[PDB]
Amino acid sequence: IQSLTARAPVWLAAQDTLNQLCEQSGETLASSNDVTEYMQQLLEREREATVERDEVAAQKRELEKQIERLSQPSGAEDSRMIALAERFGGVLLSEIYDDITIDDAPYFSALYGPARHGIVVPDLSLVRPHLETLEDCPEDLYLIEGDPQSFDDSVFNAEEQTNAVLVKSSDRQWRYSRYPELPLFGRAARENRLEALNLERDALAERYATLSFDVQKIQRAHQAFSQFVGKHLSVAFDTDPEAEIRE
Amino acid sequence: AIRVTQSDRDLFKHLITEATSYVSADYMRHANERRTHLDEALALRGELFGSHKQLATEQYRHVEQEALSLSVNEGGERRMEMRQELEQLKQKIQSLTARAPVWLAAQDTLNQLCEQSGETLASSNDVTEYMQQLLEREREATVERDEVAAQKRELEKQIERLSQPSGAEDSRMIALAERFGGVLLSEIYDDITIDDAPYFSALYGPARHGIVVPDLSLVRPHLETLEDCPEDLYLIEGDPQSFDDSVFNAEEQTNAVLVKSSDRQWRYSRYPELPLFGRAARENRLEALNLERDALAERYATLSFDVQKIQRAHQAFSQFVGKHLSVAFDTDPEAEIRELRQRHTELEREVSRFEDQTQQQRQQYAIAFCEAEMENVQKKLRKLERDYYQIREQVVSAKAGWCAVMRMVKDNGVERRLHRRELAYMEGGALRSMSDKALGALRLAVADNEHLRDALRLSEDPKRPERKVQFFIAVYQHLRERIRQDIIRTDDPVDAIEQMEIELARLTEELTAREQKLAI
Repeated sequence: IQSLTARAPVWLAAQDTLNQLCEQSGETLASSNDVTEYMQQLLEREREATVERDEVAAQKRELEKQIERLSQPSGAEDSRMIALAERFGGVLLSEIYDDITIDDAPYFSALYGPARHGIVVPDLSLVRPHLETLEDCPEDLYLIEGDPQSFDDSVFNAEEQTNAVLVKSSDRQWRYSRYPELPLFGRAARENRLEALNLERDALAERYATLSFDVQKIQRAHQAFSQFVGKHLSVAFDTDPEAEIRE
Repeated sequence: AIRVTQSDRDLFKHLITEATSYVSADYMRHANERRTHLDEALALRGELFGSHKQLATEQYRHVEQEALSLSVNEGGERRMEMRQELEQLKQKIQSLTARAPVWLAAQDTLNQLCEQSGETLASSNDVTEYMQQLLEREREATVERDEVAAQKRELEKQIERLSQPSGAEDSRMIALAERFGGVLLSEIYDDITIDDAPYFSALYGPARHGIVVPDLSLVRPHLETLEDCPEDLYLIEGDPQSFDDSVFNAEEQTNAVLVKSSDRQWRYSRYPELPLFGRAARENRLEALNLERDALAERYATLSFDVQKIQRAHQAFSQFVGKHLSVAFDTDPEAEIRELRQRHTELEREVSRFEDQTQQQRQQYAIAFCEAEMENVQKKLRKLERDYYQIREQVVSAKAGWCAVMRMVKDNGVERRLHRRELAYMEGGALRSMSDKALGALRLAVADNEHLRDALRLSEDPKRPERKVQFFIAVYQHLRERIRQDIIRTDDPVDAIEQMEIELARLTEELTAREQKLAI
């Protein structure tokens, strides 16, 4: 009886913690080996939930980058283009076409092709001395000559076709552009599309929040089991002393 | 957000703890008091009844060579007492002996397992501490090997993206080059030197991917028929077999090229790397990616091996605590067995002395007061009977209140929150100490509120126990109103603590960094 009495309180404390722990989980534990196998299942759920979390994170990053490209001032390769626009006596072409309607936007975007985001500069010889200094610029910079305030349609050997445009860029060179949807120019409704993108990104943020919460829950559950075994196994799953003392 | 949640968690966690301790300790003290009352009642009842019948029987009776026996009866009993003690001592030695090889095996495998581990073990709780450290390290290792596997998947995806021949080329463009007399431009300059390749790629710009068609008469009729083609198709006129320099008014700058593309149009480009021309299969890049992939594979292999080692050590410890923990770190039983052998010897000497002494000894040797005293015991019986009567009223009256408290407590408190059954094996002094210190904390915690303050005030009369549980109920309801279920859903605050903890961890993780800072 003295031995059982000395042993009892430790076993009782251990049992309370064990009951709380297993009830906190869906599965009921019965032995040391059982607890270990539950550890392993917990690890597998960690490493699955984390993969979904990371993939959703990748989508969210892509969405923010896409939204950000359409932001300012007239959405373009804004990193250097604004400074490059003022360092010459020119104006950004996409900014000149800020006001165009949605109906002509796809046509113009097909027409100008890669040069949509070039700069208008009426001489193009004043840049020739400056040019050697351009070490910080997009890998392909486009320059056009004309009046920035009342720029005339750049002389293109253009030719309209069904839902596409043909152009002779140079002697022995032609480009053929198909009408895109939701273009660059006409940056009035392109705010409409970035509004759609904001609506899209809201859902990704919500879903990512839930997934991160789940991962944290799993991690803390593993922490709880580790703390438990650190403080608990010495008397875990042993026979009940109340019964034997009563006997 | 982290600030607000921190404040809420601190408040909940402290107030709930003090309320729970203050209430539960008193509850258990009452349980123990009732047990003591029942024990006292049964003991005094037992001896009262027994003495009563004895007194009745003694009243009925009341109304109605020598040294050989003593010397042999005592001597024989003494040796016999020691015969039984010898058997005990024998049984004690037998128990210690049955436990001896078990202990020795425990120590042996303990030393072996200790040496298998870097850290040295000295106590049971120390062993379990080391075990949880091992689990922690195992979890970290498996996380790292998973990370490396993910990066190796990324590299393998990048290499797979080098579909054909080494670095993917769009087959649709090959079909288009088949549909018009001509050849793909990159296919024409795919073999130019790597030194000049960046220069050429800068020269051609977007037109790098295009078809060399020397006629330009086949396309125009077929142009309106093209729908699957890339959105920006490029075409150039020249001999595919011996392709003359394309018309560029190209002028070479430092690490860049300038091209007068058209009237009123110049195009400026800088030198890239991985040029579309001069590919030569760019096998060197494929091999650099293979080198990186193989480095990742090797790192993954090492981490997998390490995790396997850790798991094996874990299983060893699980088995040990499954089969030797009961005897781990105990002392050597042989010393105690030796001591009991000395006791056997003295016992055998004493047995010999009594056997000899009894042998020699047996060989040479071979009412008015009772009534008066007993009537006072009868009157003692009467006094004891009224004492029993008092105790009995105490017991029944106490149960009447236990009934009510256990009726009200069934609002989930008794399940495990108030019934802190650990406390049943403690004396009342410790219970009161805990209750008093908990009350000291509560007075400060509850200082501002008035409802809770009134309830706590009412609770401190020992003669009305249900008041304390009512105070507990007030606390729980008060907390439930403050949960702010916009972000939390559990109604039980005690369970809500875990959700506040999770929120703190997640918010601290979101706080990390973005650093994509660049603007006008």
